[PDB]
Amino acid sequence: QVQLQESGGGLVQPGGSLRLSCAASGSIYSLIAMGWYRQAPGKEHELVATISSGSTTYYADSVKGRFTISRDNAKNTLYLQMNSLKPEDTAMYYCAAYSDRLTDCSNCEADYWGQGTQVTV
Amino acid sequence: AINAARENLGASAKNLIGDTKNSPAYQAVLLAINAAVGFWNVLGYATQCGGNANGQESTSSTTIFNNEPGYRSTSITCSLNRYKPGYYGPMSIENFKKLNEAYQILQTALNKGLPALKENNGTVSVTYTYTCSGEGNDNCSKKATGVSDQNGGTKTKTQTIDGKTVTTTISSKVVDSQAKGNTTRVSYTEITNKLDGVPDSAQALLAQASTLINTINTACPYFSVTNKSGGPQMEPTRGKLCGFTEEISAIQKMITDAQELVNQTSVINEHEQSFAQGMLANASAQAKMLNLAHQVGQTINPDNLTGTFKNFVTGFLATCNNKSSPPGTVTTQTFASGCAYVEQTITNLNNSIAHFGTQEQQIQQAENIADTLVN
Repeated sequence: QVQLQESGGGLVQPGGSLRLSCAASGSIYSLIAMGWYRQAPGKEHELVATISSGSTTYYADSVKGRFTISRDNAKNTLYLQMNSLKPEDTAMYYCAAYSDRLTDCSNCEADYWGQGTQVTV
Repeated sequence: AINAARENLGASAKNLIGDTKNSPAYQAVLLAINAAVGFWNVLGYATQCGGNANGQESTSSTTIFNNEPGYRSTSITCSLNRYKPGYYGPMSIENFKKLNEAYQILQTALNKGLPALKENNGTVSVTYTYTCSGEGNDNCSKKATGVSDQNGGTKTKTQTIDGKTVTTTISSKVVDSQAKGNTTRVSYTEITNKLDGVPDSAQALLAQASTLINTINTACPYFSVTNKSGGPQMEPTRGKLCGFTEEISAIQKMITDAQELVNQTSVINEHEQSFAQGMLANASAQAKMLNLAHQVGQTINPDNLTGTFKNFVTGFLATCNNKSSPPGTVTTQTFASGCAYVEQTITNLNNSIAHFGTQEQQIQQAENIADTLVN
C-alpha cells in the first residue's frame, strides 16, 4: 500500500559524507513515522534514525551527532544526511515506514520497507 | 378467463425473466451484484496486504494487482512487510487473489452486460495481470502459478467455475531492472491470466459476488482510509474490514435474496403457460420474485437507513469519483466510491416496480384462480 525507493548509496572515503534519498508513494496518509535501518553483512539490523509526523526525531547512539534525518513533505521524500563517515558505517541502508496500525505500539518495527541501498566506507 | 390469466402469466414471466431494463427481478439481481463490487471499490484501497505464498511475513515482497481500485491508482499494492497476515492484520496474497479473481470476473461481465435471468449459457473472457517484485517474493513462482519457466513460460489448464469448464491460459514474463521500458528500475515478474469461457449469468455472478464479500468478511484485514476535505466523512478511519457489520450483512442478504430470486426462474421455466398445479407453481413463483425484488430495494434504500450505514450508502457506496465511464470501469479515482451504478440501479429497480402494478394484480388474480382450481 506504500512503496519506498532509496537512492544515493555509493563508495565514500572515511571522513566524507552522503545524503541518502527515499521516494515514498501510495498511502502516505496512513504513515505515522518514517525512518532508516541498516544491516551490515555480518551484523544485526539496526534502526538508524526516525522522524515522527510532529517532526520529532530519534537517532541511534552511534550516529547521533553525525547523521541528520529530514523530509520534504511536498515531494514525499525522505533524506538521511550522513557526515564524518567511518568504515563501521558500511552497510545496506533501508528506507522504512510505520503505518497507523502500529499506533499504540512504541517498539514495533516498521511495516513498510524499501529494497535498500549500499553505502561502503 | 382461466386462459386469459394464463396468457397474463406468460406475459409477466417474459417481463420478469426475458427483459432487463424493465424487470424488477433483473434490477434486483443487478443491485445485489453492484452493491458487492461497490463495497470493495470503496474500501479496497484502504486495506493492507502482503506476505509470501504461504501467508507468512515477508520482509521484501511487493505484489501488485492491476485493474484494482487503489489509492490514486489503477492497481492495489500489496506491500506490507514484516508482519504475518491474518485477522485484523494484512490480507494474505492467497486471499487477495481469490478476491481479485472474483472482482475481475464481475467487472468484466458487468462491463459486457448481465443477460436476462432466463439467458443462462452466456459466457465471457476475463484477462488480468499482477506483478511481483522483491527478493523473496514467491507469489509469481512455479508453486503458486503452475508455470515451469518463470522466464516467459506459459501453461494452459482447464478449471471449473460454476460447474462449467473454463480454459485458463497463464503466462509469466520477467522484466529485468535493466530492461528497456522498465521505469521502476526494479526487477519484477508479470503474471497474466486469461479465462476463456467464464459463465456470465445472473447465477454465476451472484456466486462471484458472494465469494468477493465473503472473502472480505472472513479474512477481515486491517484498513485505514483517508477522508476527502469536503463532503461525507467516514469515522473511525481505521480498524478491521469485517467491522462494517451492517454493510456486510445487508450485502449478504441482498445476494441471498437475489439467489432465491434466481431459483424462482426455473420454477417458471418448468411450467410455461390438473394443470392447476403448474399454474399455481408459476404464479406463486412470480409473486415471490416480486416480493424478493422489493425486499432487495428496501434493504439498501436510503430512506429506510439511518446514521453511519445511511451515510456509507448515500455518501460513498452510491457514487463514483471517476473523472468527468461504463459499468466495468477502474481509474485512479474509483477509490472511496462505489462506481457500480448503485444510485441508478436502486432508482430503476423501484421504477420497474412502480410500472409493474397491473402485472402484480394479474399475477395475484391467477394465483387465486389457480389455488381455487387446485382445491
